[PDB]
Amino acid sequence: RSPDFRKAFKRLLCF
Repeated sequence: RSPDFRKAFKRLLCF
């Protein structure tokens, strides 16, 4: 899977 990518999208969203 790609959890990290989703997290980074989550992360990116926060920024």
